[PDB]
Amino acid sequence: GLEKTVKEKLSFEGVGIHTGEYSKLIIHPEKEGTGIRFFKNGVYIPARHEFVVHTNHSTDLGFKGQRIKTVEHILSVLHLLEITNVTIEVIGNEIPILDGSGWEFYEAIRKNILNQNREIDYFVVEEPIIVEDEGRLIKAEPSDTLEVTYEGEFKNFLGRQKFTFVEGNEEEIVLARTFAFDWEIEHIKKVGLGKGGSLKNTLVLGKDKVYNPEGLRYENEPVRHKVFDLIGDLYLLGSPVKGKFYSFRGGHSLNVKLVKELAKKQK
Ligand SMILES: O=C(NO)C1(CSc2ccc(Oc3ccc(Cl)cc3)cc2)CCOCC1
Ligand SMILES: [Cl-]
Ligand SMILES: [Cl-]
Ligand SMILES: [Zn+2]
Ligand SMILES: [Zn+2]
Repeated sequence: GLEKTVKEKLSFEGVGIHTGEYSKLIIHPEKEGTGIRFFKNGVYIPARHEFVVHTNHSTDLGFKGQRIKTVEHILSVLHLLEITNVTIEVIGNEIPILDGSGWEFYEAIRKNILNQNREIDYFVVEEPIIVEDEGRLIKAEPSDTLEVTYEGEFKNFLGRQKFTFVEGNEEEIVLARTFAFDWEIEHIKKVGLGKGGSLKNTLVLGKDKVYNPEGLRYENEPVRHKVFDLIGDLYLLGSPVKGKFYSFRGGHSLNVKLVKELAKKQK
């Protein structure tokens, strides 16, 4: 497809799920060859794996003392829409979580796409690779289309679930929300995270219970969300990606490990 930017500046704002602080974003159009980058306090932070500074419970980027938490959801939306040139100006320390999904970003950006003059140079996975960490595994292999499967093995009523995204089915993952298990919330708070988390932006589950009165958006909403997170982390390769991926229990740390291995291989 063609390289794309946005037709005009787009703004979003709200609390961040980890910092609990209110932040604002301004998405700026950019010319061909710019890539996706964040901008904070005069510093440009490219949306690339070299700038990752944290991967426990979110993917965070930094450069020159400026950090931005929780980039995975906005990057996943930009990857799905194949927006390739944009500056995401952040006034604050984290991307707003909004309702926990990519919906508000997706609906706004999709109506404001500007096609540009050259075609995208995709990051094309050249050969099969497997990355692993303590029972968690991610495999990547060649494909002319982006295809991403996530399989979960939950320690509650959900049990085993799998979901596969293929191109054309973007609408099936952009409404799936971030989620948390009630038994894990104390740890998240104790490590200085989850300060903005609530039932308004997170699907919270117990061993048997669903805390959210509105329930699940889909019976497999958590694995749809994990596919969505992986698509955001894959955009840290620095170009939209063509490959077939399978993640068994992967999280941001393993997703970033895969990206760094693929980037090294194809240097
Ligand atoms: O979506 C994600 N990454 O993008 C995950 C974020 S984990 C995460 C867990 C809990 C939090 O705080 C909360 C504190 C209290 C409440 Cl009531 C609600 C939430 C905040 C964050 C989930 C999928 O696995 C990868 C990590
Ligand atoms: Cl941690
Ligand atoms: Cl994680
Ligand atoms: Zn932790
Ligand atoms: Zn997420």
